[PDB]
Amino acid sequence: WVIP
Amino acid sequence: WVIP
Amino acid sequence: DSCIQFTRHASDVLLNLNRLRSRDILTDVVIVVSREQFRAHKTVLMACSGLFYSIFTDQLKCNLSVINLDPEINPEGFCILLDFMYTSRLNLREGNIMAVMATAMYLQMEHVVDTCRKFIKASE
Amino acid sequence: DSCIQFTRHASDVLLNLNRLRSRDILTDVVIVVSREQFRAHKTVLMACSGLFYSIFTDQLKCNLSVINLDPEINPEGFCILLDFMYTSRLNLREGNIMAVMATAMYLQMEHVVDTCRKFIKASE
Ligand SMILES: N#Cc1c(Cl)ncnc1Nc1ccc2c(c1)CC(=O)N2
Ligand SMILES: N#Cc1c(Cl)ncnc1Nc1ccc2c(c1)CC(=O)N2
Ligand SMILES: [Cl-]
Ligand SMILES: [Cl-]
Ligand SMILES: [Cl-]
Ligand SMILES: [Cl-]
Repeated sequence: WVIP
Repeated sequence: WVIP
Repeated sequence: DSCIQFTRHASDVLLNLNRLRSRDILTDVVIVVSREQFRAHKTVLMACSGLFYSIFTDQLKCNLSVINLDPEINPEGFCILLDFMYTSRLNLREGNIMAVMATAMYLQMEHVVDTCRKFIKASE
Repeated sequence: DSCIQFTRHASDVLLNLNRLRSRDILTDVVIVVSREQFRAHKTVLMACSGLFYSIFTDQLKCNLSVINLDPEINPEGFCILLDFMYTSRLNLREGNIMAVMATAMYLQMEHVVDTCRKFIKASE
């Protein structure tokens, strides 16, 4: 999971 | 396009 | 093999599948979550959810145009997860995390359940 | 928005769509290319091809279960492109490049046409  |  | 790969292909396919959904193009099922209804593509639902994969591979349920979810399922939680299915983006907030996690458990979306557990553990 | 994103989601969706195709699950059209037939999902075809997007948004053609391609289309070229649609992987070889490029032009798959032009220019 990432900060897009 | 890339070499996968 | 000796194939070449187009990096953005999978993302572009998903963007177009979401565009089709927004325009109600070739949607083939309505998911009923208490008073709310959500139109979708069976193949996208199956590709994202263990529960939908089970339902639409069933010899009788594969032909249904309406699927009614358990009355305990929160419509907003379902909406957030349906958006995630079509975009890879999860709108996870303090006010919805419990509903999102419970809905992801029911839908059998392991990676979502995982980030919900991690975000909850960080706040305790 | 304040969304989080699952990097592998789009790739995982496409992998499952290819698994459904391989098992002939919820495929809703057969593409006929001279003596050969290819089962697929209309939504994936539309999401990858300008030609299929046009065909399946047509008020009459959206309901067809069989689509016959132009007799000049090479089945192997179509097969290579159909695999690319479901995988992001293009099996581009000296022996198939002309057929792949002609098929991609017909199907309106601009990125494929682009790499074919580039690979051809490098060999002249
Ligand atoms: N459609 C399809 C499909 C196929 Cl073909 N093969 C394998 N899994 C499929 N889908 C599916 C099954 C289980 C789960 C998910 C998706 C996400 C998750 O957390 N659990
Ligand atoms: N399905 C869908 C779709 C939608 Cl909804 N919006 C916009 N394009 C869509 N698909 C589509 C149209 C034109 C082309 C491609 C795909 C690849 C390419 O080279 N040209
Ligand atoms: Cl029904
Ligand atoms: Cl997931
Ligand atoms: Cl027909
Ligand atoms: Cl393309």
